[PDB]
Amino acid sequence: ATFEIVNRCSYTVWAAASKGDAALDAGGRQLNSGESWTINVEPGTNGGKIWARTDCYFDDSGSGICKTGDCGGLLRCKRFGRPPTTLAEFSLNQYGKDYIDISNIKGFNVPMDFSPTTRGCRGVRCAADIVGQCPAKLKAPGGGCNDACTVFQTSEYCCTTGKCGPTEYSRFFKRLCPDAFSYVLDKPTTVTCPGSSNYRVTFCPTA
Repeated sequence: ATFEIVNRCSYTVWAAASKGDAALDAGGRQLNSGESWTINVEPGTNGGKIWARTDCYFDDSGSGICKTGDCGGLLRCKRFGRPPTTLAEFSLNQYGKDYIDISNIKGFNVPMDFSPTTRGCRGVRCAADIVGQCPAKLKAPGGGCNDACTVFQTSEYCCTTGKCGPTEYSRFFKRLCPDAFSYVLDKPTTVTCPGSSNYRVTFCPTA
């Protein structure tokens, strides 16, 4: 599938794309306000994610640090990023279908729309002002809203026993973005799309 990644924020984002053990396409790219990056993701890819990184500082070698979503200090990500990160998640061509979602399980940093380019399925969006409303204990330094698992590292929030339920903190995200995962065992908000589908991920969507 083709993904057009578009930054409509007033600020630069450093887009990232990975399946956890490898880059997708070039893995990362600086997108100043108004810029776009079109990537190819191999058909059949499972566990792919796209996210924004904010306030990055890179040297000539593409090494440095980002305030949110840092992936081992690299411009071109090969691994997933440090929370808080709003996540566009996808597995492609699993038995003839694509499966997409947005997740707040690793927190929220940038508002996001994740939409198919086809009429065959719907998009999802999480663009509420989660950072401005973020409870003090979840606030990430300088920007973003951490998930409770990141902050507290207990089974209640991280769902490590394999059994967990909603919490005051998951509900915070869920009420602001009902169509995004708010904890690991949230009722799925995954959208099923045709296998031929391409996508657009928009940071700071408007219309």
